[PDB]
Amino acid sequence: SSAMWFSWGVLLNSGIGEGAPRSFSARILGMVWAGFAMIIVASYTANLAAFLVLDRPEERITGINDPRLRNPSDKFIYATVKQSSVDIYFRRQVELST
Amino acid sequence: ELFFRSGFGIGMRKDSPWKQNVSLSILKSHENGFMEDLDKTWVRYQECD
Amino acid sequence: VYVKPTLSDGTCKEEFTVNGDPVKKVICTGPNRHTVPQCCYGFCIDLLIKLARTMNFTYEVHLVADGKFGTQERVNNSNKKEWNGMMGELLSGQADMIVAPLTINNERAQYIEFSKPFKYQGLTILVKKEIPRSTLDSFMQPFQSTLWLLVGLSVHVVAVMLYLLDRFSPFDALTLSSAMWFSWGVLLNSGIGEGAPRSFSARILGMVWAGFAMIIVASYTANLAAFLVLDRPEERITGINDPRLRNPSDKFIYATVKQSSVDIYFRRQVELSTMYRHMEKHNYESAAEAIQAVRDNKLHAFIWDSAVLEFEASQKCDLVTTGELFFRSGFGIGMRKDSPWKQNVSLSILKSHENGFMEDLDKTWVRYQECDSRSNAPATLTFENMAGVFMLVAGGIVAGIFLIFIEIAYKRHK
Amino acid sequence: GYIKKCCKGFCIDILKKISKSVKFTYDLYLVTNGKHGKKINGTWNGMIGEVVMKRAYMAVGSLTINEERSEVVDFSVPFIETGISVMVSRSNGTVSPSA
Amino acid sequence: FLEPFSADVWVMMFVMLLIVSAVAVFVFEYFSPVGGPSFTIGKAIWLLWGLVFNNSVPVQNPKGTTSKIMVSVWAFFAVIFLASYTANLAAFMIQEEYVDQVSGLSDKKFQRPNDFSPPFRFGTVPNGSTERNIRNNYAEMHAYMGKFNQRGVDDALLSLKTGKLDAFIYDAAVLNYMAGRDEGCKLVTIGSGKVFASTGYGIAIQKDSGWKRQVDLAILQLFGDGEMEELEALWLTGICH
Amino acid sequence: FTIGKAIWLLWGLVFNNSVPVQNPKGTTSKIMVSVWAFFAVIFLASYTANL
Amino acid sequence: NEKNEVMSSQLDIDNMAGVFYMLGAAMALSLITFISEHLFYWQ
Ligand SMILES: CCCCCCCC/C=C/CCCCCCCC(=O)O[C@@H](COC(=O)CCCCCCCCCCCCCCC)COP(=O)([O-])OCC[N+](C)(C)C
Ligand SMILES: CCCCCCCC/C=C/CCCCCCCC(=O)O[C@@H](COC(=O)CCCCCCCCCCCCCCC)COP(=O)([O-])OCC[N+](C)(C)C
Ligand SMILES: CCCCCCCC/C=C/CCCCCCCC(=O)O[C@@H](COC(=O)CCCCCCCCCCCCCCC)COP(=O)([O-])OCC[N+](C)(C)C
Ligand SMILES: CCCCCCCC/C=C\CCCCCCCC(=O)O[C@@H](COC(=O)CCCCCCCCCCCCCCC)COP(=O)([O-])OCC[N+](C)(C)C
Ligand SMILES: CCCCCCCC/C=C\CCCCCCCC(=O)O[C@@H](COC(=O)CCCCCCCCCCCCCCC)COP(=O)([O-])OCC[N+](C)(C)C
Ligand SMILES: CC(C)[C@@H](O)CC[C@@H](C)[C@H]1CC[C@H]2[C@@H]3CC=C4C[C@@H](O)CC[C@]4(C)[C@H]3CC[C@]12C
Ligand SMILES: N[C@@H](CCC(=O)O)C(=O)O
Repeated sequence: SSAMWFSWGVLLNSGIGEGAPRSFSARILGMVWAGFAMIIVASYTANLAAFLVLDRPEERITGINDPRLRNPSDKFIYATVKQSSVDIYFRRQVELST
Repeated sequence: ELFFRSGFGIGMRKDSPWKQNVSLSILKSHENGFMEDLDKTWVRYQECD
Repeated sequence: VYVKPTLSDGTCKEEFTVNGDPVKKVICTGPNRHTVPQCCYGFCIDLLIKLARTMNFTYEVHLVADGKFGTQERVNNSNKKEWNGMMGELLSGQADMIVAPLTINNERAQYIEFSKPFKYQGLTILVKKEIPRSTLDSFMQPFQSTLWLLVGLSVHVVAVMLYLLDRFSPFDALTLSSAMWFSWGVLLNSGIGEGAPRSFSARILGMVWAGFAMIIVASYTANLAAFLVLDRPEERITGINDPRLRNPSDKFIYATVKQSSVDIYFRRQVELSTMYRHMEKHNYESAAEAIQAVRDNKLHAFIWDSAVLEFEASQKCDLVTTGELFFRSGFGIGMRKDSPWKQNVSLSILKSHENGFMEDLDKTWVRYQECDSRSNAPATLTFENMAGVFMLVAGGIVAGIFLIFIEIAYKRHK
Repeated sequence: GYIKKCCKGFCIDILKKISKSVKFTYDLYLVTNGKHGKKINGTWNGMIGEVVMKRAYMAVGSLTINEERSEVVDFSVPFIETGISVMVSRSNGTVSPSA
Repeated sequence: FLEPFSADVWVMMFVMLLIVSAVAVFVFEYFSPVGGPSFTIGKAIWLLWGLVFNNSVPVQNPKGTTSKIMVSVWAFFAVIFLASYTANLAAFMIQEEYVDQVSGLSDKKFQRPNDFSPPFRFGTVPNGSTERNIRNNYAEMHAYMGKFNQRGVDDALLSLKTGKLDAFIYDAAVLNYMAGRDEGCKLVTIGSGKVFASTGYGIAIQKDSGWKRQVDLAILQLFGDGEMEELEALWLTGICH
Repeated sequence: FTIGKAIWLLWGLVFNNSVPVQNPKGTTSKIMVSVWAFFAVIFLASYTANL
Repeated sequence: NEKNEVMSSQLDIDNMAGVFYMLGAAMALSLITFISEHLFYWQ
């Protein structure tokens, strides 16, 4: 029981478990475990706030010069109003043929 | 970013006896602040963040 | 084209390549106003021996006396249109060929006629990169010196009234020493300090202090690794696209070699009008000086051939080329208009392209990669970055060496 | 003494592109009597006064369209939007507590 | 995960500094007037290590005043160590080293593909300059390429994704455009854009014609004027570049 | 164990584990404290990410 | 152009003056409870 609370208390950084290992061999393994439980937590908490919000970047369009706007694609649909000034702006332009 | 910066003007036929009086009152209302007042009451609302 | 002095005998010193084949060296007759027999070898020379062997002609290689690549200077003080450099020598009959990195230009193509390129390349910008300097107090940087004091001062103010709120509260208490260790071990997150504050009042103050110490440490450690190494954001330039280079500012100095293809490219361009005027002030006589000028932080950028600039970045690792290529005109072997050797020179260049001879020439001379290349990996904190904190622990032992005597003498006094 | 200079800028490039399309030639000349325009004692000076007195056909530059000038000279379509704006130096930013 | 610090920096904190600090804590406590079980050097090393890994591990603290001051200094160091180590722990730990299976046209997988692992499946569109160069240079590799001859760039482009073909050898200018204009940015050119048998395009004017001199100067004029750079941006640009 | 020590123990876990709290006795309470410790790990990660 | 992030934040007092308000509020609040708990004991 005191060995389980040592492993769990070290992993969760709670004070639960006050029995340090007594023997030399269990003290080596019980301190590398602390380093393991520090990398594991650090890599878990390195980007946790990003997973909570879960925001997908590269969605806003930088403008008419966006490469995804330059080429057609079925995933991205962009359009205007029929028979307006935007229609004849793109129709008359040479580069914006696609 | 804005492109094709062409503004909104009143359309009229070529003859248009009101050709110059319309533009002069548009220019005057620009300097009078009338269009600035029109923008505040109709375009500038700003409901949220 | 490397140039090295010859030995005392007057013959080139024998040197070998990494593979083991002897390096072919050609005795030049270039200047130092005095013409001496020097030693020449390199990519262009190695191609020259191949051209000579296949097309069956001998040669007498001599460096250009003017020292310039070649540009059209119809100076109006004499009202004469003259070429200066290797272009001038070729047209004046001094030299029958130009085996050198001669950029295929429209201006030169009118008078002399080139061959098929033997090196496809363009123009890029060479900079000094950014050396991350480190100090001994880099770990004291994320906080201003003033709130470093308030952080320390508030430890003792809290500790004093933690003990006062326990000594006089109606109620195993909290002595002044145990209050200092509580308000210090909480701040540093050390285990020392085991007496939790008694009393309702000290517990409130002793728990907001823990939250205060958490924010104080979190804001201190939020960007500590950035302060330890330091770096200039992004790069100095990213090609000819940023406003920092479009117009001069007297703080960024960019220049090229005088009387070269880069001079004509910027002079003829209509948009690059302020660039040319800024470059005209600091334009260098030779590329080698401009490479050296960037080294000792006196030239901020160097717009030169991508074939040569990329070679420098491989050898001297303190220089890193930046920006995409532009004016993609390769190196052709110049010749006069008649040039009975033109047809065979281009065919031997084309055939040696497909034969893999140029690829072998690139590996032996251009492709070295002495130092590590660039990547997106984060910086690893080295010895110099962490040297500040090592003197903090070392100074924590020396201080304790003089502290232990005070503690021993204190008990005797009391 | 009609000394000759070299003129370039945003408006000049527009003038060049206009000249090719409309097929007309021109001879620019800078002002000497004032600049831009102002009706002093009922007389227009500056860039707008040299079109009033038939000294030239057009006044390419930084002329702003307004009712006063447009009643004495014909203005083309605005090739760039301008107006009145106030320029000041930046204030001292204050970090709000409870951040 | 050991990359955030250099190897020699790793050594000092945990071989030189930690031992000396642990000895200092033990020495200070030994001579301290106020110094449960007695403090030993093993407890000092266990206490210093635990401070490095936050403070989750149970430890035994010293009783001397100056010994606690040294531990406090080590605690400040342990605060700095975690800050600098964990700043880029995730960034270092997602780095991927994509290793190519081939190096170039001179690779043994191309020259002698039979006497190897399951044979490399590479081919090219015939009746072109690429096949001619391989015909003259690599006689053995060309014969093996005959079985995998494709019908076009588009036909060979999809054969790479399906798996029927492994390596497509073709023009650099076309392959760069296909690599740049791609869905998912999955098709790449070996050598990070390495080009073998470096040649160029060119208008194949009639032999011994007077138009060659003027055409050549016209092409070089586009280079100097920058018109060629605009043309490359308009046509030879993709989302993978 | 009382209730002030429970609140003091939970608060201290939120601010790392610096303060000298008093731990409970028994598997069930120590499991609940361990669950709160996991929450305190998430709280610090989210709070200090953009501090 | 878009403004680049201003790194190397020295983090002066004005940045962190809000935290010291929290510590100062607890300092005053704890004193009030100290006075309050004396009145409770007295009466
Ligand atoms: C997360 C927190 C947990 C722990 C919290 C612990 C809290 C404990 C709190 C302690 C209070 C300590 C206050 C000083 C802090 C150092 C910063 C400093 O002054 O640097 C200075 C830089 O100066 C230099 O670059 C050279 C000197 C650097 C070291 C300063 C000596 C400090 C001496 C005392 C050491 C005391 C140690 C204790 C013994 C009594 C900046 O200030 P300046 O001088 O105006 O700069 C000039 C500008 N210039 C450099 C561009 C020219
Ligand atoms: C006990 C043993 C030391 C403990 C250190 C603990 C912190 C360890 C952190 C060390 C990090 C380095 C900080 C300073 C870096 C900038 C300064 C610099 O470069 O020059 C300095 C180097 O530094 C020193 O000589 C030591 C500085 C100690 C700072 C703390 C003293 C606290 C005193 C508080 C008293 C408060 C009042 C007390 C009464 C109320 C001095 O320069 P110099 O001497 O002219 O020679 C230059 C050296 N050089 C030629 C090799 C280049
Ligand atoms: C994440 C970033 C870092 C990653 C890496 C670092 C993290 C991993 C690191 C882990 C290291 C863990 C060290 C724990 C220390 C235990 C000490 C101990 O039990 O002492 C015992 C004795 O011991 C001694 O007297 C000698 C002390 C040195 C022991 C060093 C062992 C290292 C083994 C290899 C370590 C490397 C393994 C890791 C790689 C495989 C008992 O103590 P005592 O009897 O009370 O005292 C004796 C006094 N007496 C004789 C008078 C009674
Ligand atoms: C470049 C610089 C880098 C610096 C990095 C530093 C990193 C962190 C490093 C070190 C921090 C840890 C050490 C400092 C604290 C020591 C004192 C303590 O904890 O307890 C003392 C309480 O003492 C008292 O009762 C008197 C109160 C004042 C003592 C502290 C003064 C300032 C110490 C300097 C603070 C810094 C200056 C702050 C400036 C605003 C000891 O009590 P005593 O009475 O001796 O006990 C014996 C009596 N008894 C047996 C009856 C119990
Ligand atoms: C950015 C970070 C986060 C945001 C900031 C957060 C900062 C941190 C903020 C606040 C932390 C405050 C921690 C309080 C510690 C509780 C323990 C205690 O006081 O002990 C006492 C418990 O008292 C009782 O008996 C009543 C318990 C009810 C709650 C009392 C605390 C409320 C104070 C709210 C004031 C809020 C002040 C906030 C000001 C800003 C005495 O213990 P005991 O005698 O063993 O009790 C026996 C129990 N019995 C009576 C049933 C027998
Ligand atoms: C004195 C004893 C009580 C122990 O502290 C003694 C602990 C000690 C054995 C550990 C501790 C840290 C280890 C290094 C961590 C990282 C690297 C980088 C890697 O690229 C190569 C290995 C190296 C340098 C490790 C070497 C061992 C190391 C110094
Ligand atoms: N551009 C203005 C003059 C400058 C100003 O706005 O004051 C004009 O043509 O009258």
